[PDB]
Amino acid sequence: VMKANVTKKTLNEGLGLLERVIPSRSSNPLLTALKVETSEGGLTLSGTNLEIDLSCFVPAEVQQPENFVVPAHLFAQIVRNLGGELVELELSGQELSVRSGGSDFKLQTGDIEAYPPLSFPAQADVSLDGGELSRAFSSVRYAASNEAFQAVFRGIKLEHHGESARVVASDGYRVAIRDFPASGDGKNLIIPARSVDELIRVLKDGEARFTYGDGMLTVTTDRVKMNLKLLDGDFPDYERVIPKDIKLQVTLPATALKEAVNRVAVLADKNANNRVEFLVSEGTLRLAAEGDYGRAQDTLSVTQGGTEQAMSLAFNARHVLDALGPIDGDAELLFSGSTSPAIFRAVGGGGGYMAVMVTLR
Amino acid sequence: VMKANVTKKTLNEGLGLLERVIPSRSSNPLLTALKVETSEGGLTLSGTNLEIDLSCFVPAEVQQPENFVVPAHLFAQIVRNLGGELVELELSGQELSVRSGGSDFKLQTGDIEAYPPLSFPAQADVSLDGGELSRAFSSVRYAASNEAFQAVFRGIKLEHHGESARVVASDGYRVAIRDFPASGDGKNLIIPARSVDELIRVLKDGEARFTYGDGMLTVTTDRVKMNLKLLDGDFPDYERVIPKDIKLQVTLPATALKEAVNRVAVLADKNANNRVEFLVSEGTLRLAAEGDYGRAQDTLSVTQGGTEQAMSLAFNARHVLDALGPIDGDAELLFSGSTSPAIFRAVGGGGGYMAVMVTLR
Repeated sequence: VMKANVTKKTLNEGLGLLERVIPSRSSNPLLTALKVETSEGGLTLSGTNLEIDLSCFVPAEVQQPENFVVPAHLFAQIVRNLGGELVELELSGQELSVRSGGSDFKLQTGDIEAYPPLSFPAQADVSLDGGELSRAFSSVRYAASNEAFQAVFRGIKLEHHGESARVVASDGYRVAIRDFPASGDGKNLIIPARSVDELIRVLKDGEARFTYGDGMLTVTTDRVKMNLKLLDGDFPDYERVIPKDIKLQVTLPATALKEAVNRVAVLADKNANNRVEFLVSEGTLRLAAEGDYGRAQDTLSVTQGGTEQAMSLAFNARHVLDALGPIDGDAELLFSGSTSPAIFRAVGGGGGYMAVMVTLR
Repeated sequence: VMKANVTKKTLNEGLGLLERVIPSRSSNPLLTALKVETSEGGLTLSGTNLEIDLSCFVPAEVQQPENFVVPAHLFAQIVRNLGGELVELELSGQELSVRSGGSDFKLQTGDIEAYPPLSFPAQADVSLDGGELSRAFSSVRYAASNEAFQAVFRGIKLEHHGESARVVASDGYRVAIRDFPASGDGKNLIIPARSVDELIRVLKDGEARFTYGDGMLTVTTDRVKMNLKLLDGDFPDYERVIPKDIKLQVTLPATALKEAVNRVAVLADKNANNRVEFLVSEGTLRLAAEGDYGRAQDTLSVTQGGTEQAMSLAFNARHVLDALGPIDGDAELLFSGSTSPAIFRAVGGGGGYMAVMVTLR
């Protein structure tokens, strides 16, 4: 019979990744299954949620390899709860045995013949660092909206520029951009935002390889392969909504600003777009909000420069916090005018991140 | 005008206790309010959820003391978010100012005149150690059920026995008991289980004083005063369901047993009472469960004694884990028969805790 010896730690890692993708509930009885393919070198764990496919390799010693399906979440739970560090798998008839020390678990297996063949192409069309790509994704993802009229804005654009690459998200008004190092000569892609979320969960430091397909992308890392759909169309010209006529620059500690926006926003009305006023004057930034319960003000010392010495602006506090999220150390706020867009970034644009914010009307 | 200076740490502690009791939403507009009473020595924070009343004293420096009401959760949230270590309160008209460092918050106060006078009687009728009482409560609370036919079983019985006291909870079948040290003699009481939960949240090491009332109890500690209802009726004779004829005793590590029951129970049927089979023989305990998805077994080494050398029983795994919760180190399991009740306790009954468990049909 088929028998495999595998490390619990490694099997846990793979199953943890797959259980977050595979649905726990479905009217399709096989959609909740994990497919396990065995060969000499180890186990390949795979599944789908119909928007992405995921495969993870787990090194193992296997005899008499055979493929099977089991309920993904139950199997992950059983393995997690096992006491020992080394796991024995055995497949006999329609029963998977999962053993470690005094523990002996049996799972009924499913209809492997009815589970779809999942194919992951390998051609290394582009290569970049997965950690760089993941942190870039995480820095811009908030700006994409599934509800935008333009379908393209529901995804994240990836651009290649030789020695570097860029990811961009937007709703047509706010924009988030992060530039990062790339081994870079590839094509522009638009990745669905929910697929970026899955990518973030699997990418680690080290090389990530892209294989281009027809309306799809395959991303391969150390041990993981993921299929995802790509959006059609050209991402819009976001450069046009980035302000270049800056009148006022304010520099201040990022953490103080985040904590000040957070605390003041509690008194903004439940829905007047979480309104927060920014008043720059005399080397200070005052934040103000007001609603039915009361009113809040917080005042911060800042360094200010430019052709205006004072400015009053209104922003969605939640969007402010979204935009500031990736900024650490000191923030630089660049204002084009009291009712026109602003840029938030780290000092000098260091790290490659930039947010464009619109004011409330 | 009224003005108070208070440490943020101490104000946070008091507000944290009150916000747990005061509802965050109600059709009664004042029920969600915190009452704040000021005097020279500090602030008294009070409120109600209609089942309990709670009052907490926070030391502060106050000028021109005056009372007011404010929304409890909003106020607690504003204070938590403050950046500095000192809070300044100021009351002018219907506006409470809350200030720390660069932060200045204004809250609209409510109709203090329409907030009920809450009264906390002081007569020290009995005195117990709050830490002992809290740990006893926590050891038996799980056994009480709000869904029991007999209203008395929805509460926790407190019994006085001179230098010792006892708390007991039950659903008429399972029983949890903890004996603990008591300072002098008192009245037997039945405390509603949800009020025990609130008491657990406020009790600390040190003295807790009881003031008896008509169908109610007031508990006073260093920090707080709490009013709660008491249940009427006679707590039933739980002694009669405690097995006296023990045939088999097994001793083993409580943590190993908890982890084994937990892992095996995953394969019990979604509702056959979380069935786990216990098989004792030849110095081992084997746990087994089985359902539609598969089957599980775990085996543990135990020490064993008594008139029977082997026994097979079935238990609700959830009730097993409830019963083992308070046991640290070695657990002693005492069986009266394959389908009659069992006792779970620490070695020798040490610590004063005992659980009585019924078997499944």
